Amino acid sequence: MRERGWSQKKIARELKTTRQNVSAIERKAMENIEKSRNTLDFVKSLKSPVRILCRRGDTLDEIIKRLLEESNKEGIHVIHDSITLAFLIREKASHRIVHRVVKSDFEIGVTRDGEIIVDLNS
Repeated sequence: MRERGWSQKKIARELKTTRQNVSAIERKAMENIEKSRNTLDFVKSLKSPVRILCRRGDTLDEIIKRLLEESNKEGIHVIHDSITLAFLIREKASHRIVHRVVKSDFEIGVTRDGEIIVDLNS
């Protein structure tokens, strides 16, 4: 195609560096992934609830650190970006994924992956 979401955006570097036998959707995907490992799958079962707010993309970089504090808090030590989360998630949830806006305040949340919640923060 062209891009794969994390095709060298920003912190993507630190992301690609992150893959402690965890999600590593990048390595796995590129690893002729198809349907064997069952990584994101095994973690998919969890279907744990999560919630994070999105801010001006101009702060996406910083928001990433703030996001982790929200996710990594209830998630596994991961240094992914909001841009990668959408892609990484899309894999574990190609249905309802999270987006990012750079102009106004936004909010995204989920309980498993099916039903999600959105808002403009208040």
